[PDB]
Amino acid sequence: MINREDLLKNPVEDIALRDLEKYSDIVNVFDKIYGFSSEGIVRGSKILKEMIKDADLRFLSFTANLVSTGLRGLFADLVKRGYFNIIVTTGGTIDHDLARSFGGVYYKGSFDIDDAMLKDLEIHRLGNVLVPFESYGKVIEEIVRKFLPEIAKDKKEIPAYELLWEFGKRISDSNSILRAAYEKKVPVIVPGIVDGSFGTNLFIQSQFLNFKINLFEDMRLIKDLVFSCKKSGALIIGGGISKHHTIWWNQFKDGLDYAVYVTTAQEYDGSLSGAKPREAISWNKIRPNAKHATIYGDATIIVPILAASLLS
Amino acid sequence: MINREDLLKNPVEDIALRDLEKYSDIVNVFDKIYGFSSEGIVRGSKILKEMIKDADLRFLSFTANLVSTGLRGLFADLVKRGYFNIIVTTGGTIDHDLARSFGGVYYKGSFDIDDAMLKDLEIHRLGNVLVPFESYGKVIEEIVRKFLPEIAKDKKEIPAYELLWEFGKRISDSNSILRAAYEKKVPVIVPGIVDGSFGTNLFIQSQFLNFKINLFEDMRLIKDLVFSCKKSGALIIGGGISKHHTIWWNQFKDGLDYAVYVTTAQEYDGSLSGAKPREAISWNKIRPNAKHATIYGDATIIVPILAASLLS
Amino acid sequence: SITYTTVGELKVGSYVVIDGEPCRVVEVTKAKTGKHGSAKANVVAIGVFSGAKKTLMAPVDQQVEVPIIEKHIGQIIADMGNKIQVMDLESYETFEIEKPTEDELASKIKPNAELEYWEIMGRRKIVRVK
Amino acid sequence: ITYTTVGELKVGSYVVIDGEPCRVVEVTKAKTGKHGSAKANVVAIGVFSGAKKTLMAPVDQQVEVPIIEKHIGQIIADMGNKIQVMDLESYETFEIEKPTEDELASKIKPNAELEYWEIMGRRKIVRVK
Ligand SMILES: NC(=O)c1ccc[n+]([C@@H]2O[C@H](COP(=O)([O-])OP(=O)(O)OC[C@H]3O[C@@H](n4cnc5c(N)ncnc54)[C@H](O)[C@@H]3O)[C@@H](O)[C@H]2O)c1
Ligand SMILES: NC(=O)c1ccc[n+]([C@@H]2O[C@H](COP(=O)([O-])OP(=O)(O)OC[C@H]3O[C@@H](n4cnc5c(N)ncnc54)[C@H](O)[C@@H]3O)[C@@H](O)[C@H]2O)c1
Repeated sequence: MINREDLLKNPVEDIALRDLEKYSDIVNVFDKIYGFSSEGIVRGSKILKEMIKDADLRFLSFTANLVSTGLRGLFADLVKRGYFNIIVTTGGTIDHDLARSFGGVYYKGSFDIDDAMLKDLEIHRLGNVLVPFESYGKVIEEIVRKFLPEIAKDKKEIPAYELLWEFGKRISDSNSILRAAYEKKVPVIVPGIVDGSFGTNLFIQSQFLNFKINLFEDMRLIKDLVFSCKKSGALIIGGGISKHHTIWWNQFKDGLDYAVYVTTAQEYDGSLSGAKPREAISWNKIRPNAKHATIYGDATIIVPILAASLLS
Repeated sequence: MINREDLLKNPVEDIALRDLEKYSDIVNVFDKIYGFSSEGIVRGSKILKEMIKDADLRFLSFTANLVSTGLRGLFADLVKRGYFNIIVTTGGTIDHDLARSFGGVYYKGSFDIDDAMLKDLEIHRLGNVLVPFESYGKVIEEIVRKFLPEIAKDKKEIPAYELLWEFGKRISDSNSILRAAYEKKVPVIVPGIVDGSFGTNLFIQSQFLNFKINLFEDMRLIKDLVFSCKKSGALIIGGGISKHHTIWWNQFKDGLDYAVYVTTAQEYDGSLSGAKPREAISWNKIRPNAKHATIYGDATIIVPILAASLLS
Repeated sequence: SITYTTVGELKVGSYVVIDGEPCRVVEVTKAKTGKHGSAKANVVAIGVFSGAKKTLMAPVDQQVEVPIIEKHIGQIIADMGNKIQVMDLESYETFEIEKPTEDELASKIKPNAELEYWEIMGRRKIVRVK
Repeated sequence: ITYTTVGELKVGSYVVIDGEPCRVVEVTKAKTGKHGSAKANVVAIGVFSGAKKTLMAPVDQQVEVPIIEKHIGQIIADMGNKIQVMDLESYETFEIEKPTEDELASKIKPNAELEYWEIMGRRKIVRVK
């Protein structure tokens, strides 16, 4: 056999923009090569830089699985340094950030290990990242049981974005996305908030507290920010509800003025996740004269490349 | 210049299980071929049959883009016939089923047609299905405006699944999923209900009505059904929030006893949408001795093959 | 009332307060699990007053409130109408209760009929007549 | 509680949102399409609470307007937190709360002439002479 302490040897390490500083010229390498994704990378890095300059509403929309990687600390850094000022994500992002902010350690694993051996050892596998049982569900359950009674006493019916600030308020991890968002008053819009460990534990405690969520207030906030901004931009990683919701609300201002999409899904199955910028013209969620770019690749490779370019 | 009525020539036509009776033996053809998807089709077909005999809780989980195709009529028929008695889906399923139930006609298009041209002609493109502007946003806005006052007067705070029944109660389309779910009292669980035209219109009318959604009640229903059932099965099409939410709640009963997954997503990017059933054995979300099958392919091809096999 | 127990201690037949109403537990189901947290139970119970099905999922160590039962024995004097007047065998006292509007009860009524009524949390309910 | 439509609202108009009369400070239009009909987002300040309230609705949606019922009066007592006012027309001396605003909390003195508006069942001071 292989014992637990062999598997959980090397924790996943969060990175920051500082780790990418010495590679800030790497886009020049792909510009020279110019193979099939280099145009998307070259145009994406330029669109990102222009978005930081000319867009006062800047979206960071991403799927949950990224937050189990070292990219979690990068997104906290990007929020801390003012690159993005609204987040649209999923309940899985809250689970991972809460678990890793309150002592839950994630460990480097492998795709080629026996998964049945993990269930015996009480380890979740996510990609090739190992999440011990007591590092994920135990932590989120403890945190919600501990802090919700005080939060619910203050406000019995609460928008989801305020609830996430309240939990961001109580985080001390400086690599935490929820902490970074709360420190900067950056709203975290999670329409599917009831999905996951955090949402399930909210529901469990709602049986004992006079506590409710009003997602109509999260809708009101994102609606108000979209209407009252001048230009809007987005870095949209992945597909699903967090991509659609970002694109959906920007339709009320004739679309995102700047957009960079990083995805692996393709278009032939008609999914929203794999829908090209030459798909949102029909849904008029992109301006008639706008700068949009799609890069097909793994986020843990493409995103550090794009983010390093921010320091060029 | 191309004219609108040239493009909106052939409406999308819903099918039902009737149309697949001729092809009820077709799995034998792929069994003989024993192509790469053939084992998943053969095994998935058997699991579906065993699921109907043996599982008292039977999930139908699917992404929204299918409800823009002729498959919408098929899912309504599978519910009316009792093959599945709980649905987990997304906010876009509500949009498409409400739009098409109240006179919104979807038309056959193509993947090529220039999208800037469609924006001029007030047409959305979804895959290769053309959705005229007046067929989608106008219809849903009128329908919510007309019926929410009476619904809100009866119940000022309502579960999402009860809201969808109230709209199913008012539909006359016999190809409608929401109508089928109402007739059978099959709950439709939509954690991300605020994401879409229906949810946006709910929010708009919530400004003028004492009306709120309590998604914690949707949570109680699916939790209660999972705990109180003997065995559970699921046909899961696509990934995203609807797949994860189905799998998440069955974890409380050791996992899904039967499951068939139809998806195009892959695993190398670590997403939930592309996670095999070999994955989620670490998430303790499938039984130690369970019959699960995954088929990779377009749902408009795989699902009619699997559904036809129900009649063999 | 409000005596306190844990969810894991509840079994079928026990009483528990759910959403403010005392309830009789009719089903208990356990989940060992661990991806969402500690071991949990799901109790299904029926409200003593409203008759509605109330459900509660919680960790087995979660604290819940139990109603305190008071099984008194009385007898009816008058009938008049909407309510009926009953006298407790001990602690001489006249009070009024509703017709149990179910059929198995409320069609057993007669003057000087001995009944057994339970008092929980500040309300009473008739059970048997004989 | 007179009525109008959202599209008729402009900056400076008055409208009831969440039950409170509000003064419109921003109106933003959105073109037609996927969401539905043409819509407007109005941003308004609560006259009493001072809170920012927003309403997004189709331009033809019916909304309620409060009626201002402006009056002019004078103060008799001082009473600290509460103030006893005499309406120039019709006497009807009544008690209200001091304006917590900076420019109005100063210039307060016995027999000071003020202008108070009466909207929906609650009065508010605006100026003082
Ligand atoms: N980390 C987890 O697996 C986890 C944990 C708890 C809850 N959840 C829930 O799962 C649900 C899934 O939601 P979703 O659809 O937004 O996310 P998803 O995982 O289903 O991904 C959807 C799309 O994002 C793209 N994508 C994902 N990761 C990518 C990457 N590294 N690089 C490039 N593209 C990538 C894929 O094209 C994929 O088709 C959420 O509701 C979440 O609450 C997930
Ligand atoms: N028709 C639309 O695309 C539409 C319309 C309105 C709202 N929305 C909203 O967008 C969000 C998207 O969430 P989602 O992830 O559930 O939808 P999605 O279309 O992004 O599907 C994601 C995954 O489903 C799978 N999939 C999609 N189509 C498939 C097919 N034909 N065959 C096999 N597999 C397929 C892919 O693996 C894909 O990665 C939802 O919240 C929804 O309410 C979508």
